[PDB]
Amino acid sequence: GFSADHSQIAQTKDTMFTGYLDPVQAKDYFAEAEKTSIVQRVAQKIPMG
Amino acid sequence: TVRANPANYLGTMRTKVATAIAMAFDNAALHGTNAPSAFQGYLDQSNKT
Amino acid sequence: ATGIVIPHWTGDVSAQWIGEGDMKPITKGNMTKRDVHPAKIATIFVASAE
Amino acid sequence: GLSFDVTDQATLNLGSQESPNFVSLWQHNLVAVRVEAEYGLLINDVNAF
Amino acid sequence: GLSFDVTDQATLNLGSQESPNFVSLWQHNLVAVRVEAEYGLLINDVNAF
Repeated sequence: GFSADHSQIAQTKDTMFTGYLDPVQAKDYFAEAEKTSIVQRVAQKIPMG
Repeated sequence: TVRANPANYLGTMRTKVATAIAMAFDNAALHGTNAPSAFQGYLDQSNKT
Repeated sequence: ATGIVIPHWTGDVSAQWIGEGDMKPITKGNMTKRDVHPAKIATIFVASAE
Repeated sequence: GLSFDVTDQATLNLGSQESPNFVSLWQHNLVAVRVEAEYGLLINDVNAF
Repeated sequence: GLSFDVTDQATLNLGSQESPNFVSLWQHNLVAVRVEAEYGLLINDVNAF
């Protein structure tokens, strides 16, 4: 159970490995399902030009 | 650190230690720096300059 | 007919959140054997051969 | 020749033989590589240089 | 996933880093099992509860 940059043991905590341990990128999981308009859910949709 | 093997650190160490062992033999034979008691003489002992 | 033995568990097994190169804890379980033996229930009823 | 061993369950003294500081490579999550070689040297007359 | 290793050869500390108490599994005819799992967690906004 050791410091980062300990003199005898190599760890992923150590500053010498900076930039080799890059996270994977992912979707915005904290976004809710996208807000459609509520009037369009109750009013009648019709053909238009 | 073994699971990730960042920058091939584990392969690189196995090359650097071999050079450290070659340098240790040269320094022991020329300058007698840390030589074992079983080595008989080193070149820096000469009384000629 | 011999009965049954049940090894009832009673131990608080445990685990800990741990950093890289930290020391892991040591743990132990606990038990108590319980046993079940069958018993008879029985009755007789009687009538004339007629 | 130069020789290598790897272990995940030996125990190492991080201190000195006179002043121990043991670490289990298994109870902490560690792996160690051990490297060893063997040389002999004689210089017959160090005043010949 | 949840992972298991078993050893008859390790040495364990039964105390702590501040007050060691080692036992050799191999000299005492003991066996040990090491259990490990790995997880990540994030709460976006703790003020939401």
